[PDB]
Amino acid sequence: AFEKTLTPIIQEYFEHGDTNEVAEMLRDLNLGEMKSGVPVLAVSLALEGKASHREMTSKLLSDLCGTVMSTTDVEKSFDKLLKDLPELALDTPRAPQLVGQFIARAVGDGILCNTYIDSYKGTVDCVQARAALDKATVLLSMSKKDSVWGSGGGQQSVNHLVKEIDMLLKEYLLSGDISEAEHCLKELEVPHFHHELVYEAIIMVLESTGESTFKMILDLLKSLWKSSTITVDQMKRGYERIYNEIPDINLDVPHSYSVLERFVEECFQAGIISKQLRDLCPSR
Amino acid sequence: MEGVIESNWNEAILPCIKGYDVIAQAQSGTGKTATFAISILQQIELDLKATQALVLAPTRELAQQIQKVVMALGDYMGASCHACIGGTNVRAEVQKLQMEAPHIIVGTPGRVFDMLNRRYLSPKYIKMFVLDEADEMLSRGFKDQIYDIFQKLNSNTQVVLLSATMPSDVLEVTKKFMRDPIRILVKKEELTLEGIRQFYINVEREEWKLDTLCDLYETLTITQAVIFINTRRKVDWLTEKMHARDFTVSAMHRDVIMREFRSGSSRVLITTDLLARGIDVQQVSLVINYDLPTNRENYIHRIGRGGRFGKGVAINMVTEEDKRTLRDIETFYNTSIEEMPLN
Amino acid sequence: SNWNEIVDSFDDMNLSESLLRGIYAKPSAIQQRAILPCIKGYDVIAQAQSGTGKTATFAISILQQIELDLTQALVLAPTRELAQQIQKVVMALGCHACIGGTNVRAEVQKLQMEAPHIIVGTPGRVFDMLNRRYLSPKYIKMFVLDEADEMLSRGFKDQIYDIFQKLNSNTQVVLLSATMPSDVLEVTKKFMRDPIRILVKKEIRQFYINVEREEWKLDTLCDLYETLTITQAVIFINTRRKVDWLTEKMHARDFTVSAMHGDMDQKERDVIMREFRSGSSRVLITTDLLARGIDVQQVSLVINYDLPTNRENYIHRIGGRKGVAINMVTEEDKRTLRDIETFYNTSIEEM
Repeated sequence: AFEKTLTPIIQEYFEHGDTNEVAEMLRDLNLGEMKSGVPVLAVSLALEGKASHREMTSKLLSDLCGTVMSTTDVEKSFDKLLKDLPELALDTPRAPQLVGQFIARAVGDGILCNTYIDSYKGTVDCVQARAALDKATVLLSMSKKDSVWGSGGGQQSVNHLVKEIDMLLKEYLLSGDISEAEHCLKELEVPHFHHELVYEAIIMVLESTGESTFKMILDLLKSLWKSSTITVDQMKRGYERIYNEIPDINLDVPHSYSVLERFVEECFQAGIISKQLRDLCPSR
Repeated sequence: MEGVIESNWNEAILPCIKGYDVIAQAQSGTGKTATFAISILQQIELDLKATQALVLAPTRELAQQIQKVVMALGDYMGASCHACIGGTNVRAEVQKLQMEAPHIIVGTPGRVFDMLNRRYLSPKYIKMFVLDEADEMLSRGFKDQIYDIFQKLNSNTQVVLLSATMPSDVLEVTKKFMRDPIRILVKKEELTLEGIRQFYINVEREEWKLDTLCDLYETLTITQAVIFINTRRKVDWLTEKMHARDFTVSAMHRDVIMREFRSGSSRVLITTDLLARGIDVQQVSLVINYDLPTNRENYIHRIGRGGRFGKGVAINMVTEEDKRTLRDIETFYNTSIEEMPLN
Repeated sequence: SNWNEIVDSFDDMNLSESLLRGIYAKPSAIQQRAILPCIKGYDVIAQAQSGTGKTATFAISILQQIELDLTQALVLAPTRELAQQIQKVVMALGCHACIGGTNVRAEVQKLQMEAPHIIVGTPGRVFDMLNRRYLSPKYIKMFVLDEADEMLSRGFKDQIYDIFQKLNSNTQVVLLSATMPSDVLEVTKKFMRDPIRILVKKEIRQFYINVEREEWKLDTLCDLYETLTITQAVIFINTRRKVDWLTEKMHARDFTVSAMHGDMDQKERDVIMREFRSGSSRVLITTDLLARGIDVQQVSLVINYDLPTNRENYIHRIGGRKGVAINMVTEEDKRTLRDIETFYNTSIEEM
């Protein structure tokens, strides 16, 4: 019933994001011995969710540490965490690697003192604990940035998300790597904003010279379509946005109405939008 | 030529695919569905005290849910189902598994593989193998482990694979494991904002919130509405400030006493996102967002409707703080939220 | 070309101080033939390839002839992309680029009350904004036509004519373009009186090894490190996550290394360049993306860990001249590399 007490508190935090509400709740509970319990739970839960949660958890720990518990408490928790890796790694295959990133972040944030890792020197006969530690080590050396986790999540600003979605697309045009793009799209964790993806990828073709961008963006969308990575709805609202904004796009791109139409046709042709949607495309 | 069995949304009476491997495209959370449960239940020999189906899920939590729902339906038949969870009570878990070989085991590939691979649980009578949300499972790395489990199963085992997206690593599992499968598309409505009117109220600051709410109860003479707050301490404060103004109001916090409240007799309900996960929120015409979610994706889980399944009205209360957010939510969804007039 | 008189020196056009602050953060190209010509207020017309040089030339003039007490300059570019780079480059010596994103009502709300400083955009957008009187044709004594050939073939004719018939006769008019078809000539005619015609036109060992497994790539890269052992080299990989991956894999293997990704903003981005010139950061790992700002000059070695998927990018990677280029290929990459040796009659030899 201490996991029953604490799990809701932490899961809710995951929804709202406000570590103060978590702090208070804990103060109002008076744990003492079991303070070091909390960071064990939280990390466990975060290991079974997405990066965004893992980010939120590092942050919760930074804040909780000072104000509701000590680095002494923190250090115990990670000791526990590494004790557990073998079991954790059964529900979270990359658990060693991931705990290594929490560790690395927790040094970084001084909730783990600067000799935590070397305190493990010539000790482990646990292969997975040592892998956790190596990762943290390596990570820590080469950060002599901003986040080991991503920066996706519905907790980010449309601005930030726009910058990523842009990154992502600019990147694909040089990579050619559809899979790398699917991945980046997933890490944003923002499936009701996928219409931006579609939107910005079409605008890229509109403003582009030659046949390349054309071909590449059409390949991208076809693949995303074929796997359902992007939903029909989200593809729809994507086009509908261009449809509606093609006057203004046309300011910067005189030929815009021309490619738009040529492009939209090749979509219908490759099976990825309906007739309804293809027929609703502005003519000149 | 390539066949499909197509199905429209969600809504034992159920069909029962014996024998055929099945590739099902379905959205996440069908494993929690009464339909999922029956699919498997009705194929268990209740008098073989052995494990007859194996369900893999991408996380312990999803696994418990699947088991919860199966058991809700399974105690009638006398069907047993365990979700492998690990934890402080492993030893008892593992003792149960052995001693009572439950009919249906559900868990992550890693744990299930581990249980198989040290004999706590036998492949002998597993006639059915389901990979719930295969795309999530591949993404978290569970693949070597799915392979390893598959290898232990009888060649006649039915393989069923359910996934929302169908990337090529998921098709590889398909090609590799399955014989002549039946593909099934299951469509459900996307949540949408279309068919919900969205208005805001530019209250100044939190203090002001409580009043602006009760006026609304008057004005709109509301019989039945869902009110959203970002925390449960706040969900409770507010339900008190509410018998101190007397309103027929019930805050959300037992499956039977809660299903009864799902429609008391057109009532009023206060929740967080996490707790309204336990409630069918789109039967209600009016949703009001006392706090506005700090996670933008939570916005449409609060007010979104079924494309025809569901049409409603949603009210947001902002601040100088929160103005910036509500516009972000508006940009996010490509939608309009207008300011609320008297008219 | 009628004006061949050049100004090679540091400081002949007795430039002001609000100028040598940016040149710091040897002007030789089209940029010495036109160095002074405009700084008074003359109409010029240059035939030049747009590298970072051409688009630096006039950028200077505009800021020299300013008055920080009053928009007064108008620059047109063939695309919104080229318009922003200009804007950065320009602001990078002390001017507002024109977006028409879903963010326009805040954008222009920004531009009514106190905004007009200097302006650059596409002909189409800028016009719309002059019309809607969002932009004021008032005291704007400078008119730059960047990449006219391109502007024209993009169908910007009308808009360019219309935008002038909106401005005073006094205005300085500078046109730049790599080529001069009849439509480009025509505009010099109808826009300028007595122009300065310039022209600066016409303006490295390459190997490949053969790793058979793509995992062998990290390995043949730590072979080369022993055998390169320079205190400088740039490594081009194709994706942010691969950049990070390989950076880790290096530390893993006790080689010091520098990582230029892409969510590293311009603040600490340039942190390396200055120290990279020193020979301090041994090796620099980057995508040819945030080659946005890079110096492939003092770089005697370039490794294409991934082949560029676009020829024209291949040239933006490799970079007086003195450097080498090593390309790693896999048994499924090989099909399509001999394809680069078709737009290039310059060879790439076995290792």
